[PDB]
Amino acid sequence: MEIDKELAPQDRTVTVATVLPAVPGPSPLTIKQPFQSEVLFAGTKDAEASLTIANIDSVSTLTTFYRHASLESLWVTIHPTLQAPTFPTTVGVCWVPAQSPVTPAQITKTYGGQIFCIGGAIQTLSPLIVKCPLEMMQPRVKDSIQYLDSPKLLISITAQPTAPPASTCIITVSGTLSMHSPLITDTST
Amino acid sequence: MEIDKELAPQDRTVTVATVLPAVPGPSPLTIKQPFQSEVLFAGTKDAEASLTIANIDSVSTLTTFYRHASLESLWVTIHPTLQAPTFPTTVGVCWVPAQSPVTPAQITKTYGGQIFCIGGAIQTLSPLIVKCPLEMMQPRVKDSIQYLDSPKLLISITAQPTAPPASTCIITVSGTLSMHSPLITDTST
Amino acid sequence: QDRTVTSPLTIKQPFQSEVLFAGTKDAEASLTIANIDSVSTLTTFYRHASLESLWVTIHPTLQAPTFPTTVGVCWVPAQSPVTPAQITKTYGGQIFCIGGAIQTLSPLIVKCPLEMMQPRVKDSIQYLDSPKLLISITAQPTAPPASTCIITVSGTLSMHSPLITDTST
Amino acid sequence: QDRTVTSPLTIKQPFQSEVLFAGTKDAEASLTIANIDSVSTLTTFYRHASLESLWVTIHPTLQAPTFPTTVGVCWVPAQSPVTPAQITKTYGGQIFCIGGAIQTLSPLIVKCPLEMMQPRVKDSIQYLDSPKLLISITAQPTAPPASTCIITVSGTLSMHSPLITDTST
Amino acid sequence: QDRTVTSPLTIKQPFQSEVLFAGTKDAEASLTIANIDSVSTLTTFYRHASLESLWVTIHPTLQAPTFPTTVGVCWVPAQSPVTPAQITKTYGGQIFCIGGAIQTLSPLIVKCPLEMMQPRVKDSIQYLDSPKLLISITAQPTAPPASTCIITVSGTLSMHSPLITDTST
Amino acid sequence: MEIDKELAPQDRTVTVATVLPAVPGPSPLTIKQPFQSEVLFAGTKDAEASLTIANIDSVSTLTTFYRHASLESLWVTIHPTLQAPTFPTTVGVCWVPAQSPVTPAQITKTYGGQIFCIGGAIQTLSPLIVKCPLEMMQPRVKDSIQYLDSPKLLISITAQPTAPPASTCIITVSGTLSMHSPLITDTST
Repeated sequence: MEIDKELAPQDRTVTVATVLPAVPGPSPLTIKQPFQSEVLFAGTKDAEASLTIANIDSVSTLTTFYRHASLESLWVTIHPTLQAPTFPTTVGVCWVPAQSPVTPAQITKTYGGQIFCIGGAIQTLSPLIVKCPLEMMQPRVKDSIQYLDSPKLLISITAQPTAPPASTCIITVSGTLSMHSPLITDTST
Repeated sequence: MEIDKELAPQDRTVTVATVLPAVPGPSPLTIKQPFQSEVLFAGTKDAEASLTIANIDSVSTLTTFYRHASLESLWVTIHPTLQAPTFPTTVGVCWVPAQSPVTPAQITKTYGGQIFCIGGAIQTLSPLIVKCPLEMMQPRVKDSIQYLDSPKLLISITAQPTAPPASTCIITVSGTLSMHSPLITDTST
Repeated sequence: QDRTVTSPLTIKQPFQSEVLFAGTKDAEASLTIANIDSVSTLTTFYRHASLESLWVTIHPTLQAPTFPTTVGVCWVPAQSPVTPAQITKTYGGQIFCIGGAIQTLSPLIVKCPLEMMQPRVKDSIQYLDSPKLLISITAQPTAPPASTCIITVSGTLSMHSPLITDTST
Repeated sequence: QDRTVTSPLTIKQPFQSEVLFAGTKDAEASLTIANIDSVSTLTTFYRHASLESLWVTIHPTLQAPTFPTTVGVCWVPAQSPVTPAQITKTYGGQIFCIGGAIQTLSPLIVKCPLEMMQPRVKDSIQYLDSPKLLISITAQPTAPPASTCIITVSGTLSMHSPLITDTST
Repeated sequence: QDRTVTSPLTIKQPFQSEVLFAGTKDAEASLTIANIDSVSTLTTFYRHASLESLWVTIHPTLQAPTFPTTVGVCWVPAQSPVTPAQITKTYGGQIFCIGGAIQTLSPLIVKCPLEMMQPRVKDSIQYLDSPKLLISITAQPTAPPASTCIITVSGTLSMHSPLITDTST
Repeated sequence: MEIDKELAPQDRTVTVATVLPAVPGPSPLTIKQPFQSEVLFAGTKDAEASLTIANIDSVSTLTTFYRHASLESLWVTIHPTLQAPTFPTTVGVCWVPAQSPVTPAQITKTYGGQIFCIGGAIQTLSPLIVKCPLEMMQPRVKDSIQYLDSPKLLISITAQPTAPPASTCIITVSGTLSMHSPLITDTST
């Protein structure tokens, strides 16, 4: 009984982030909200992607009525589709604090930066999963101020020269949120 | 000796569900009924499916003679057929409360939802299994009231561009019901 | 009349309501005693109501003797697929010959197996397995002047927790 | 209705099935309730099934009054040599006059003496002394329009141990 | 059905035997159930036989409705001077109107007061106070096609101590 | 050091069988006899198979001189031949009590029912083994009476559209018997 997911863990390093602590007072309640959003749909045309988890519409939508929200768990998944087999394609993944000057074309020049060969060869199909190291990141996704070391995702796709009819893989980002403190706004809608 | 069945477990989250409390009286007789019913037969044409485990034949018929039925174990499984090798196929799966407004066309936008690449000689063919987290669903598949958190199954299937002669895999749902309190009905058939 | 096992101040209100007048024309009837006049008006001032006793009865009448009439009843959980055209196929099955001509006798009774279906006829939620009655009259081929019998439903309700409605009328 | 002495999760399913429609033509019937529709479909998903209660009933109907009809029943161990043409010769013997014309009344019942025959209607082995019913209709010399009565078999089953069959339909 | 007080392996065999077929001609019958077919054949292989239960029954039939028929029964100690022409004069007295026309219903039963007469129907000695039945049919003045009813005797025997006879047939 | 056999265990459920116990007396001696019989030789033409282990000639032949015999261990094996590689084929297996109304075309509609893709893709070659659950069956293969819940095997083969030159796999049934009590018959032969 083996698990259908496959892991390619990103190299780590000790890096604490500055974070504002709530004013002395009565602890407020708190819920947690899970989420999975689409990031990319590559395979056909060479394309890169560099998004800041802090602003994914999914997150945007959930934290809507709370003034405080942090990232419990976060991570990217690469799901090879029915094209991945016939169209091996290169994929680059790298979690970097939104406050880092790197671009997707520098994945392999950045410490964590990884390169994958989604599809083609033997065993090149189980969905990949790269857990974002909030340990190194700045998990504060919504606060009293706007932080900078917030989690940012990088992606680089090197499509086949003779492109596949359709996308070879779907790239989603998932995680769980932990938010609290109501934002006294208009709830009319 | 390894097991010919690989499982891809859906990520969960703490989510309770209320449920009609036991009516005053003495414990009642009860039975458990296992079951497996075909939900899909694809690989040949793009097609999605969104059925409520609460109403699938095997269940639909087993509960017919009781006023109450609860799911002991429940899970969906994909069996690649002899076409699976020649025709890699994308299959998406997601368990959500029958009360979730989610459509299979948006599985990858729903927390749990996952998508697999069943097929392609370049890799494994063991039956994939996605056990429905009843911890999250509303296990009461049949009762005195009409709960709505009841388990619902989402499937999405993108077939090969140049479809295979026949289906590349059979998608079935298995489980065990715990029923009791006979429902007066016509047993003629 | 069969078998098969498996703090708030409350009151008990007995009742009987005419459910069907027949014998003059073949006819099926599938009513859920959970909504019959009496019950309706009785539970009107409460939020919780359950059946203590429940049963159907057919009062043979004057015509009964001059016009034999087949009549069937069958108690069933409102959440059940059975239809009147199939009573003797059901467990609560039961058929009669009301006014088996020159017959006479008190009205036939048919205790509803409540220990076999949600007897809460009124609550905070909407139940399904509530008691539902199935009638099946098949009048004489040559219709009678009036009805050969009166089918009524009698029972007792256990209610409590006042419902803040208008008590005008 | 007579006398003469001598761990696995189970459920209880009640039932009633029309065994015979008669009154229009003399006829004998010798069925083994161990195989009647209801029972058949009910035990379908188990490997062990036994009878909790069992009895036959005759529902006099509309014609009953206009066409007296002799009808006989007799419960007997399926592994018994008796035939319908000889009911009153048997202990379970019992005869009626269904629709004794202008009669009427609920249907006649005849409890089967289960404590007198293997009530296991389904098992790992094939039993013989299982319950078998004997019917014996002798219609009016001048046939009636329709049947004078409906003979049904009602009972409760005690089952358990799922049988791995197809639950498609 | 009345009142008035005052080691060896055994088995119990139940039974029913047709004692009389009538309704077509006035007739008296005075048989001692101690010697009826069933009993006869049953006690055949024992030396000691006693009655556990015993009673007479009349199965109204098809003709019953078209031909009312007076019929009388009376259980009496075989060693008793009473005759059928005098049943209502006896304590076990009992009369009916089998096929009281347009009547119908199960067969009439008449429990024999065994705690009132030697129930040993077979023994080492010849008893006298054994159970004896008295029947008294008085058919319609205008005879019916067939018999209006069947009079049978049912009971249970308690036997023991094998009788060394031929078990060929 | 991995084992060349591969296992695909059939879903179980609690189901006891009625079984006659020997009359009070002196326990008799008992031997055990192993056995492997051919069941099917598919791959070339679509074909099904539904046999009752209780009457396999192999069993028939062994229990020949004993009036009592039960199934110690029982199971099916699918051995892909030199054709399995080039001719992926579908196989359905399901153990069901001889007293169950199911047919091989209903494998996937029966609780245990499994579907395999013998050959073609990667790792689709090690011999499969489906152990019959005597736990659920009626192990009594030869007794004082004839039982019904005896073990029965179901098989369904979906051969390649363009059939292989020869069979793609050999299907055998194996097990060990446990018998005792001599059947006083004529041993002339």
